[PDB]
Amino acid sequence: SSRVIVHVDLDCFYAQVEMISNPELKDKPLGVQQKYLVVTCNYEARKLGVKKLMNVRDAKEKCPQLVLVNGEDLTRYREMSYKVTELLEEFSPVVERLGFDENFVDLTEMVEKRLQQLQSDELSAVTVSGHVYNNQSINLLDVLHIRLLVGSQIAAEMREAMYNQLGLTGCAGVASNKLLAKLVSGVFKPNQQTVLLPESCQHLIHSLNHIKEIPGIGYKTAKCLEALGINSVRDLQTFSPKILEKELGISVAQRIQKLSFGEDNSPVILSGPPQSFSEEDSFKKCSSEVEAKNKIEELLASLLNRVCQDGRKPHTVRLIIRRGRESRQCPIPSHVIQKYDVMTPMVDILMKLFRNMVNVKMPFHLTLLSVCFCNLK
DNA sequence: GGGGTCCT
DNA sequence: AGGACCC
Ligand SMILES: Nc1ccn([C@H]2C[C@H](O)[C@@H](COP(=O)(O)OP(=O)(O)OP(=O)(O)O)O2)c(=O)n1
Ligand SMILES: [Mg+2]
Ligand SMILES: [Mg+2]
Ligand SMILES: [Mg+2]
Repeated sequence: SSRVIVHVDLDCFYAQVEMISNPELKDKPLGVQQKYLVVTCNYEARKLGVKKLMNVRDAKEKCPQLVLVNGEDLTRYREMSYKVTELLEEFSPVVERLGFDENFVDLTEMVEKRLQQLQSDELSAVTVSGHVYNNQSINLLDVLHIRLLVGSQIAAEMREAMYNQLGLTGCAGVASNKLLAKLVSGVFKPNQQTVLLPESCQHLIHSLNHIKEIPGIGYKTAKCLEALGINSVRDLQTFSPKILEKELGISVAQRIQKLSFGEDNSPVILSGPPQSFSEEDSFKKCSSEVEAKNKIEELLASLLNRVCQDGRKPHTVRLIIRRGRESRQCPIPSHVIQKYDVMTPMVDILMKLFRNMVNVKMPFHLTLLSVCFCNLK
């Protein structure tokens, strides 16, 4: 059966939140700073040369009058992240999150109802909100076109609600699966929406240049295909299956080629509460158990705060180390789930993990350490 | 780089 | 426990 999915994408997320936080930035070109970088920035400041994920030095050299705020505390950001998700769940319960500023909702059932309450008379009255991709002419006699136009209206409603109620602007993409919804949502930015009719499905996939532009084909898989002389969507569309299956495995091969055609049958998953929490830290060198201890203490500190709130409790903790990652994990003892000291017993366990994984007696060098709580009940 | 999902 | 993807 034919679905109707909507993808929602918040214009420069962290950027938006900062302004909404300190109005005294609305007028001013702005970049959120993570360490030495500018990971996002408002559109006002995009005009002056700035680009996502750019070096802060080059930044000001590109825009002397560039404000800077710190988005190394992702705390303000995820409150909004979930306010957005909750706002949308009120529409349809099934809402899939992707990162902090992206949402998928399945509108198929909500659309059928709107129509199953639409007098056969006013059927021609149905119209579109936002852009129709490739300016493709509407065909109202084609039920599929009808179910998608409604789709656009709900999206327009959702985008207005986000704005009126949360003050956030965003883009929307309405198509027949998550893949196309995602791709069509960025055709018109910022703060605008685009819908995709099926007859223009092939135009959209071919508009893509590098093969790694399709959601799902990431770093590894690209280099795999780039090696095979596969660079375009048509290259991939036309490549031999069997050779791909041999080279990528039947699981991947089958899926990612379907993707080259714009076929995606994966469902909108309900995300609900966060399955896990974590804090990260990378760096040039770390050759001591003791300073590992210091880091491991900090991270532990930061986590205990969210892990605190939430509600439900974590029943497993893990340790991750980059020297290519590797991890260890074990249940947290029953008496530990109890909040009045909790630190020292934790670092004790963590160190135990950090020692069976590493040979301390000998020299060692990590560029990254993480701590993760999960298995929440 | 710095969170989080899922497949296996 | 590790590997891939997403942002
Ligand atoms: N590898 C990455 C990718 C992005 N981000 C951060 C910066 C963004 O604020 C947020 C989501 O990235 P997006 O691709 O969604 O960018 P925006 O929605 O912020 O920008 P745009 O206005 O161009 O859509 O996550 C990050 O830290 N690490
Ligand atoms: Mg995005
Ligand atoms: Mg966006
Ligand atoms: Mg990709």
